[PDB]
Amino acid sequence: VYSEKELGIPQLNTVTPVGVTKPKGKKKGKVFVDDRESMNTILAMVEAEKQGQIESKIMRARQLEEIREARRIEAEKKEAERKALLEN
Amino acid sequence: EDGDQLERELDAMYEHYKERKAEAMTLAHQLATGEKTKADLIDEGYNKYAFKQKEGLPDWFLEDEAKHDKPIKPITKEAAQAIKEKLRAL
Amino acid sequence: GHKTTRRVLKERPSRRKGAQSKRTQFVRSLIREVAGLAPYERRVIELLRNGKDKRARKFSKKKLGTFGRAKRKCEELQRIIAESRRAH
Amino acid sequence: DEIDPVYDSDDTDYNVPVNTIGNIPLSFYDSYPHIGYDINGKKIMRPATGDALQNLLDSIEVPEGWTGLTDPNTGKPLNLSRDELELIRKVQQGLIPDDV
Amino acid sequence: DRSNIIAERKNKQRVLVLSSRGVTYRHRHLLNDLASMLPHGRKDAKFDTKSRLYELCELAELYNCNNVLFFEARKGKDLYMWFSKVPNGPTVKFYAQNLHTMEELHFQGNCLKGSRPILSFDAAFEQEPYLKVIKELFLHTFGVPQGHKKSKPFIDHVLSFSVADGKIWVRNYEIREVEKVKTDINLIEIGPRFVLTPIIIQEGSFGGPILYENKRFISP
Amino acid sequence: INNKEGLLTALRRIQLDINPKTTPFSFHQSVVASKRTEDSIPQIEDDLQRELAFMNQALEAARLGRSLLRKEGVPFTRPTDYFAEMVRTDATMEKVKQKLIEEATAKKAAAE
Amino acid sequence: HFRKHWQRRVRCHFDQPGKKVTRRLARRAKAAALAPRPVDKLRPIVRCPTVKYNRRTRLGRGFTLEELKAAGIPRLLAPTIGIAVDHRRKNLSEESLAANVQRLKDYKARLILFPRK
Amino acid sequence: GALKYLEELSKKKQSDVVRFLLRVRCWEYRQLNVIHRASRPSRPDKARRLGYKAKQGYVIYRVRVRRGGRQLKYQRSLRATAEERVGRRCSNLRVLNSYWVNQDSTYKYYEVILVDPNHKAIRRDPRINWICNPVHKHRECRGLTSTGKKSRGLNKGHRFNKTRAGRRKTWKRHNTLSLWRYR
RNA sequence: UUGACCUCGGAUCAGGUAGGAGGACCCGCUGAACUUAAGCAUAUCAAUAAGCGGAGGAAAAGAAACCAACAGGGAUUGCCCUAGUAACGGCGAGUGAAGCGGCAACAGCUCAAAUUUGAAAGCUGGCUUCGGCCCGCGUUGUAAUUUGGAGAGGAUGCUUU
RNA sequence: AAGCUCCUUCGACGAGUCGAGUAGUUUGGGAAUGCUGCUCAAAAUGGGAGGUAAAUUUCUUCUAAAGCUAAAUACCGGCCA
Repeated sequence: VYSEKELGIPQLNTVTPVGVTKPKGKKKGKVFVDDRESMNTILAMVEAEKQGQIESKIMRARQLEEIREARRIEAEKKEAERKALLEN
Repeated sequence: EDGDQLERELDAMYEHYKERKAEAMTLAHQLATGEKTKADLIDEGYNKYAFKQKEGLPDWFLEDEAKHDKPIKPITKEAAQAIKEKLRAL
Repeated sequence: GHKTTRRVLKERPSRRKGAQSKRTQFVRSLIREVAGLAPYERRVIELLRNGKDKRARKFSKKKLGTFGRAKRKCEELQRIIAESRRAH
Repeated sequence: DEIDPVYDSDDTDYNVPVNTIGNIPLSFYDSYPHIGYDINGKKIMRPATGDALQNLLDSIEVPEGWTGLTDPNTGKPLNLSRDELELIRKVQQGLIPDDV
Repeated sequence: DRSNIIAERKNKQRVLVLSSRGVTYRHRHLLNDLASMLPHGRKDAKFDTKSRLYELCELAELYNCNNVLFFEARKGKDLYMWFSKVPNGPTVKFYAQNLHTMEELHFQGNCLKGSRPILSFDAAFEQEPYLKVIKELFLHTFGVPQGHKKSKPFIDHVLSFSVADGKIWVRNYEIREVEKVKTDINLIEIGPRFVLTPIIIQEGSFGGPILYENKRFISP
Repeated sequence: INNKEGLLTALRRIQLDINPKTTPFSFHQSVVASKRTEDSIPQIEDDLQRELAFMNQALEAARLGRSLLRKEGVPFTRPTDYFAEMVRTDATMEKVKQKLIEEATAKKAAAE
Repeated sequence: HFRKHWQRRVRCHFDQPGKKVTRRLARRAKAAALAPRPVDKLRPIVRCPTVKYNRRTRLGRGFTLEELKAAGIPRLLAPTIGIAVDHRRKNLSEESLAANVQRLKDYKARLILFPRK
Repeated sequence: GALKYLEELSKKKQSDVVRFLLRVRCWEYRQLNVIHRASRPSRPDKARRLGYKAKQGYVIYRVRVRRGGRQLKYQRSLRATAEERVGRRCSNLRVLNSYWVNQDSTYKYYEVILVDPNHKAIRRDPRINWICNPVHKHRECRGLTSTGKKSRGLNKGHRFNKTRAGRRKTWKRHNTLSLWRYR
């Protein structure tokens, strides 16, 4: 029993995509979510994990819908910032 | 002649004796999910018990045939969950 | 290998140990016409009469399990259709 | 004659979904606003959000076509049509395999 | 229009993958791998060897398939592959020798089931004539038509063909994007590794005149 | 027996026109390597060099097709937002993960 | 290869001379029954199938119908005079047919047949 | 010829008339007991080819047996089970043979041909005195009937290397350690 | 009213049959675990031990839907060899045949599928002066002929009881 | 009554059984090694098993779903020696 991070196990292209992967040991990129909307998205996912099991289908659906709205607002703000950068 | 009286007696005796004494949801799931289509449904509906007389036959014999004409089709836990949720009342 | 003169052997009576006699052909066809058709045979008959030869072949293969058996059964059903047309 | 490579009306793949998503369980895309990608590569939104009153009414009296299955194409649950329900009833009873 | 290709000019191509009555489990696994990889194809098994090749042709006509991939197992030990352009197209026989299927845990590669591959053809497939024919048939077989909507849209795997001695070698790799250091490709093997010795090329659908005979084939 | 003329006429009957002038890479989706790769493989038996030569040829074809796909604008990068069916099972992915973890644990445990 | 109970499944050969003398007494008893007749029936000369033993020949099961007819011995009467008959075998070669015909002719020339009752 | 026509009917047993007859007879068999006596067979052609004779001492018994799994499958066939039940029912008779006669969604139906060994017509008939001999006691119990041979794999070829001469006997022969005097 | 045919039952009617025992060897069903792999889970132990049913002096198997690629062999069975080969396998532990060849012994047959149709020629029982009289079975098929390296039917001329 | 020879005459050969899909069990044996259970369900120039790259499934060898049968073989049991 040893930590997978220490173990040099390469990522594998399962159903969950690997996407683009950083070269090993050289300058992992930094992405900021300093935006309040991104804060709210990740915080809402954290609170979803905190709540966990719920006995109401309606409550589960509304939780999912709220955090989906979180991603939607984050994506809209990212698109607006991309448009602003293209203008500049 | 017509046998109506004797059939009446047989049915009355059968009623007196009676007084004295998942598959559908699986098929619905297979139709809903892109697994089996209409042509496949009729193809599977052409079974060994197809063209079973059911209207002009006596009730007791029809009940016996209904007891012993059940084909065993595979079932799924999803279908079991669906039927449990359907049968769950208020 | 070795050079030996081959002989001509007598025809074994075990050849054709199935059926090819006209009497058995008569009996088989008469039993066909007295007994009728199975549900799937009648389904394929309807398909062939409507003209869906491909659909009939596929259904026969699905019911039988072998391409050769499907082709053969389509053949008997086709001559039955032709004979019924001639009889009418 | 040269074979024209066309789906027939009886083919298994005669109608295939636009979602392009395979046999994956629906546990994925629950948190994502879209359902998969199309041929061109554009994601497919959820159709709409169900009303609380409508959901409560459905739970109290599930519709005739209710199956408890989420549509692979759209976020709304998949519901069987009246013709499909009649087909299932005919298959279950065995009284008429083919009409007319 | 139900040819199920949404494209400007359609590449109507279809593959019927057929197996024989005595195929080994390794060969069935290979059949499953190519069936997963080929999304315009139909799987079918247990063709009687006592039947006829033009009977395979009516089978392909029944399935409306313009290409057929036939797996003939001899001795239950040796694979024979037939690539045929169904209606009146020339057919190629190869012998498959060395077999490695996707289910082995030493590949460490995975891709989309049906996504379009990068067809990586060797140069001999570009100079040599019977290799011209093999390249054309292989392109038509693994062509994965343009607007065919039973395919996923993002390219992530490479199907590479390469002859070394006189034998076609097939490789399947996954493209992995890693950003460049102040993004390029690493290929990681996925699956079917099967070694091909060409044997014959006939002009007809499954018969017809013989045009190439590989006069270096030593049979098991 | 090698009837080159007949091979050419049969390929003429078969041929689907493949011209970069006329037909897009999005259609034909084929890359022809300039090298024969039999020079790249010195000896057939040497598995490492054979795999490296196939790696090189496949990589060159992949880069060429990638450049053509940018030239055409067709999407090429499968996003992290996407989940779809794999050609092999997530169970197989879990098993290969287990094997890799076991090998690594054995190695650094031997070091320990 | 002693994973199992060879202790319970070991069987010895201390009765070898006993079985030998029993077999000798059995063939002597057969001779006493068929006192003037030979103990074993005449058998044809056949060839070993496999390539490793082609050049060698051995004894068969019984003579072929064509060989019997050529030698002039009836099918129904040959077993009564002690000739094994095999209906399954076929000649397929004039060499083997002639060899078996010569063997049967030698048997006829060396055989004395008694006149029924 | 009538037996040939009956054989053709049994070949096309899924036809309309045969399906109707098996339906009616299945209802009758369900109404009767699990085991019952037939003086005359339901399929005379099949009985005749299996060996039934129009003699005093030959009887048919019709038996219904539960079908389905025992996921452990019961290695003895339902035919063998029916024959064994017939043996315990009438231990006096000898099981000549058996043949499937009908089937249902719960029961499968067999007819067994049985021979009386103590009747002197059977003793006299030299084609049946073999089953009159005492070696054939409870052939159904020892697996000596057709179903027994089929389940024991008593066939020739490389496909039946392990069972052509008896599974347990072959195992013993292969696992005996033979030691000669002069080793 | 009467008499059949079919089916289902009763009789302390007449004649027989099945238990149980034994189980060394034999034919089936069912079926473990310890152990080994210096841990253990697949595997092994083992298609074994226990349990259940069924015979004989032997049982079983047995006259190819076989072996084979031969210049062919020719029911089954047992020994030697094939051979620790092929083949399979946490490819570790390990498992593990068969053809051929030398032998011992050697034996082949009965049916269903045919119309005796110019003659049910077949068989059970009880009644006997024991020689031949009935009753019943049976045509929804008992005798004779025939069983596919065959045969039938005529003609034909030899040879056997 | 029987064996033959000849022929301008005939020559019937075993079905929920093969086979396909599938679960269990078993084997050295996914051409599923054999078997059992479930669904479907055959053919008559037929069917089975093999040979073969040789150019199309050519060629070889047998007839499954009825049955009998002594001898060579095992034997801690029975009657003895």
